[PDB]
Amino acid sequence: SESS
Amino acid sequence: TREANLFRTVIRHYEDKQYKRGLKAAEQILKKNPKHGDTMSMKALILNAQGKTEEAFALAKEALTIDMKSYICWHVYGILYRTNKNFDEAIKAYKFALKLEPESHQIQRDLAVLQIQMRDYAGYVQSRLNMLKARPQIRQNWTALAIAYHLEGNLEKAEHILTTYEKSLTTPPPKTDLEHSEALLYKNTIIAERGDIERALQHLETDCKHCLDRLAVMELRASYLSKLARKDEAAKAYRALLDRNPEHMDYYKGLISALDISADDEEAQKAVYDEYAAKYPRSDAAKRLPLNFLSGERFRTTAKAYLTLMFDKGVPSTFANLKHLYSDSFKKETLASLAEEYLNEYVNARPSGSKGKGAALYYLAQHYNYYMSRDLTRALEYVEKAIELDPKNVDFHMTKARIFKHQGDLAKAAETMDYARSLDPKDRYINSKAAKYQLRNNENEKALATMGLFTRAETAGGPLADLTDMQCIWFLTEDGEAWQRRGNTALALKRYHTVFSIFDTWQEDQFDFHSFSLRKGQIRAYVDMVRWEDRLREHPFYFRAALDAVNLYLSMYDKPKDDDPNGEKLAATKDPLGDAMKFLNYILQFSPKNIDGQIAGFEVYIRKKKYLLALRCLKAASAIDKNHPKVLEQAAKLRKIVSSALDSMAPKLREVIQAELVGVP
Amino acid sequence: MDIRLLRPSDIPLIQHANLENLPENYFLKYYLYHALSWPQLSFVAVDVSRPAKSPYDYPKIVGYVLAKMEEEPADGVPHGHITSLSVMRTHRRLGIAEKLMRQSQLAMVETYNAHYVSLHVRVSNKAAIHLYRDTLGFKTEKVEAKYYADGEDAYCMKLDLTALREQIAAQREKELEED
Amino acid sequence: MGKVDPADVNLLVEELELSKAKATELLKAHDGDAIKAMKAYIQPA
Ligand SMILES: *C(=O)CSCCNC(=O)CCNC(=O)[C@H](O)C(C)(C)COP(=O)(O)OP(=O)(O)OC[C@H]1O[C@@H](n2cnc3c(N)ncnc32)[C@H](O)[C@@H]1OP(=O)(O)O
Repeated sequence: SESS
Repeated sequence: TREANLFRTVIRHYEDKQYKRGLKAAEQILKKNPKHGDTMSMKALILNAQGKTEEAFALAKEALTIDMKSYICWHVYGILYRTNKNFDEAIKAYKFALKLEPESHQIQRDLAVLQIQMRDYAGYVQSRLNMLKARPQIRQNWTALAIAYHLEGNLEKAEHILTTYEKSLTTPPPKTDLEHSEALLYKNTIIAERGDIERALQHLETDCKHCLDRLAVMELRASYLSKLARKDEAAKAYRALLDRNPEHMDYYKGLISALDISADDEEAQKAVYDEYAAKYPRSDAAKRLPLNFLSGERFRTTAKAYLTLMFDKGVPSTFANLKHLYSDSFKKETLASLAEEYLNEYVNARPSGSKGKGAALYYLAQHYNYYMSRDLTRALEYVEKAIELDPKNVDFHMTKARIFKHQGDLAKAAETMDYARSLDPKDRYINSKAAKYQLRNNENEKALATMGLFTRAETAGGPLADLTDMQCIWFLTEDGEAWQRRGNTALALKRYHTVFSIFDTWQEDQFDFHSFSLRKGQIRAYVDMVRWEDRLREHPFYFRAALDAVNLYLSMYDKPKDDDPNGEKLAATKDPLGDAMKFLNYILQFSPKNIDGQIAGFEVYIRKKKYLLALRCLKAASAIDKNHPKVLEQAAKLRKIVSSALDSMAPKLREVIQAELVGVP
Repeated sequence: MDIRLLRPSDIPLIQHANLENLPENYFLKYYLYHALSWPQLSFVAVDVSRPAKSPYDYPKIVGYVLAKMEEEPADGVPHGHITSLSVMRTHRRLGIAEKLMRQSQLAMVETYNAHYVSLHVRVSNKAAIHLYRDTLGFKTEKVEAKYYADGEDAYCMKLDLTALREQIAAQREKELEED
Repeated sequence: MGKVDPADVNLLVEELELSKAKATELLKAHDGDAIKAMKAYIQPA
């Protein structure tokens, strides 16, 4: 999963 | 002439966000020429760019009075409107600005966007035709005009615009050109939507053969062949898709139809499935699907072999993957018997591990918790035996809590779900379950602190702010219903209003993509989005919170930078039925087939003294369930009111009411 | 559960699935941007036999993979990136994430000529790490310290798609013979 | 080409809660027959  | 250059330094100071440097400048023009419209408008922008929204509008409006033929004054007026999200009033003003300054590419660009955003199709077509006339060397502008025609319902003209472009090409684009590839498929879908399946297949095979979107070509080919009753070929096509994705139900349906195999022939069907199961050992579908039409011993035998695989693997999601079969009583009882059978046959693998035994006990726990085969006492026993075997198992405790829930012990259910959470503190799913269960037990402040374990830490306004930001509708709705249950009308309404605003955002989200999709060239997706957006609020995610609001306003009617953060102004309304209308309108317009909405509408309109709309709701609800207890009650309640207030209503209303009332009580 | 290509109308329930299962969340608009930029790369798992409570029930999304092509190629070399992947806890260990990943990867190669695919995963995420390393063949490239909002490190993992590309070209040649 | 009675337009506005534009359009759709238009409008899909 990609952060922020 | 010094003012002339001074006017320019007002725009420069504006485009540099230097308000003071620009205002002080503009004020020097207005002291000498106080009725200079262009300057007043420029000042109106800066005012709006610093919250002076009401004042900016008064000023802009005054400006275009002074100079009604200035395209700047009208442009500004539009910009303000577009900023305040009134796209419709924006369109009127952009449109006139463009009639004053037809050379303005910016004005035409922004208007066109606004027009499609509000589904002004005729307007959008005119705009794109114009833009295309101005810049016809650019392919986007041809595609855009085709899209406008397409969305307008003029499929023939949209196909014409697409083909006209293709015919200008001197050289065939390379198959690497994704824009050209997407443009071919878009035209193909247009031919089929015109209903010419024969021609679309022809165009598919001839022009679209090597398009980059491989799945699209493959699915269109199978779809067309099947509709043309070209079965041998459709068979081959569905096989191609199955080999690509053995997990997609409809490809099996397609194949099986194409082979002319009757649904009665169980064994002939399984052969197809067994074939792909052999070819693709990791496909769950190729093993599981045959349990839909298999029956008797054929079912038991296949079902045992499937259950053994899953239990041996220890899979806890086995029940969830099979519960769809429980519509058939036989398959229901047989599945439980097989689990019990496996349980008895189980020996500890890995003796020198017991996951199989846990998995069967867990299956049985869920079986008897399921409403179709519910036996909460037995379910409890099975989950406890499972938890004996595996005490740190999150899913085991999760199911246990759910049994308590069904037993009605909400307290016990929240305590147990939270314990389950504490066993996997890294997993948000179980965290979300615990919070939900706590809200179900009306512990809002606790539930919010649970969610705080996963919301960004130093967010201002705490977890609630972050969850609002991230558009979390399940929690917002649950939180509202809980607050309502505690009697907190203010926070309940605030939550429901927040879900309403999330839907406004979703509707506004499509805005930048009218342009963006033309740059990507991915046109079919764009048209998919638009069509989904046209029915946005039919989603149960809107409907639930909205029906809550309407019910809570009804209750309030019978029981007399962010402003209003706790919705205290909401609760303090003098016109609740008026406040309910924006929720209700979407309900009735996008979910008319939903009786709960119709029943709620009826209650709102009789109170509003609008007996014609009341009847409309009633006739809808009754068309859905003639003998629904509420529609019968409201039918009888209406007739009394009608006989009572009929002297007061106009004769035409009186006529329509009594006439369409006799139809169905 | 059924596996199929993402639909724009699926986006609220995809977003909801992300909210339930992952600490990394996004605006709906960001889902749109994937769906409208690379409509061929994102897939969903659907509980299709879930009985409908209402005439307007949407497809019940129990899993998804959200994928993109990297707009900035490393050396002018096209490669995919997995933005987000999750399966409802109730539906894990049915092979769903594996199927979703292989569908996305195939379209990345076919449509965009992807040379590899990459992603980030929490270092403590055993379940995910075994999927990518052991089942799918991702190698680990580096550790990004405090990548995630709560400070947790991530592995940046990468899958070489050379094998898939040649495998694809081999099946392309057999069709060209038939052609 | 259908002409409409202003009292009819005001009646539909008040009793159907429609904009003057939509009320008129609905009336024009039924040849200015208000009783026909109102009956049509309250019929379900
Ligand atoms: C950013 O997006 C990259 S990392 C974000 C990962 N998502 C996430 O953490 C959300 C919560 N977890 C999940 O949603 C879910 O557990 C996944 C997506 C990580 C895995 O989903 P699946 O359950 O559907 O995976 P499967 O396809 O069924 O299994 C494939 C391989 O995965 C291994 N696996 C799966 N669950 C495991 C557990 N609990 N423990 C160890 N290993 C696990 C298996 O090796 C499986 O391969 P097999 O050969 O064994 O079948």
